[PDB]
This record gives sequence, C-alpha cells and structure tokens, in this order.
Amino acid sequence: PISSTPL
Amino acid sequence: HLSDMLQQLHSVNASKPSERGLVRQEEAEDPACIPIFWVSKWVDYSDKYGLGYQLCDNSVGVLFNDSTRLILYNDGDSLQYIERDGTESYLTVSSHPNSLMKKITLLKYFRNYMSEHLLKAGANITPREARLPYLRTWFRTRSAIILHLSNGSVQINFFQDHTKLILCPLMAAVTYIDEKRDFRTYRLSLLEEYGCCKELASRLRYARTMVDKLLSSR
Repeated sequence: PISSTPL
Repeated sequence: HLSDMLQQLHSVNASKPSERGLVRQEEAEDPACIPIFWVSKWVDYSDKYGLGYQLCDNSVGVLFNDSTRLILYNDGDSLQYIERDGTESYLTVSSHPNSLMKKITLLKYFRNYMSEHLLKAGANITPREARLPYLRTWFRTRSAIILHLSNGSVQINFFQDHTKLILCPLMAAVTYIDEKRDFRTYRLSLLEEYGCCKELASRLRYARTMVDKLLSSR
C-alpha cells in the first residue's frame, strides 16, 4: 500500500 | 544506537527463542519499557513529495524527497525544520519565512489526508513519560515499511497482518503489536532466556536484516 491502515 | 540494537537482536536470534523446552513469553514482559513515541500513521507520496507521518502524540512530520524534514507539534502551530545536514530551526505557522511556504502546505496536505483517511495505530496505549523525534530514514519492502526515528527507535509495520515492531535500543527492548492490536513490551535479554512464539521469533529475525540494511545505508 502507499499509506498505512485506513479506516 | 543502531549498532547497539543489531547486537541485542543478534544475541536474541542466536538463542533460537522459539525452541525452548518451555517458552514463557510473558516472563519477558517489562511494562515500564513501553516507548514514548511511535509512528501512528504514514503516507508514502515519495513519487512526488516524500513521506508524511503521524507520531502517537498527534504531532506530524514529513521527510521530503530532498532529505529535509518538517515537523509540526501537536499544538498545531510550532514547527521544526531540519536541513539535509541535520541543522535544526524552530518556526511557527504564525511566524515563519516565505521560503518554507510550499513545504508547509505540503505538510498540511499530508496532515489533512491522514486525519480523513487513516486509523491511528496504538491509540489505546499510553506512552511512557522526551525530545520530539523526527523521521531520519525509511524504506519499504514488499512485506513491511521500516521507519527509523531520530531518537534511535526502529519501527517495522508488516502489511499482511497489520502486526508491528517497535525497537528501542536505549531500553534493549521491543514492543510487539499483534493482529488483535494488543501490545506487549519485552526486554530482549528476557526474550533470550524465556523464549517466544514462532511468529515473534520470525519477526525478530526479519528485524535483524532490516537493522543491517539501516546500518549499511549510513
């Protein structure tokens, strides 16, 4: 992924 | 600090801690070694700007592609700018120079994205009772992101199962956040004696390779 864990 | 961690890690993995006659992982806990800071959110826009992140105290930061850093305190106003050579300056959103206007809006853009999209890791943990660190370096692999803070800590977030390691060389300790978001802090010396499950031993062998890479990147 390109960001950490999403809501 | 990384050489201290690599040796702490080298000793533990030499122990074969999952091979104990009776693993007593809980005996290796030391609740007073909980870290003060960890990375609670991150955004990899390194194709364009750099890496934005949040620390567990709700401060935010960016490590720009030009190897400069800008940190915003959790008061929402105080800034610290860190140049490529490590030179540090304090500024504020109120009172700052025009030369940083673009980098400040990039930070605000990162900040906005993280608050709208991202879950804050470890939000149920109270940090231990400390100078605000910045992100020194980071890299991604196909299975994890590796984050090295200026206070010596190394964090490894694993993508597949959302487990996370926070390594503190000052405490000779590691914090493991497992798939259920339960956190445990271990003295690495005690994990050597009492052992641990195969999952954690696997993560700690990986961590050693990652710390070798960080050390070799200096």
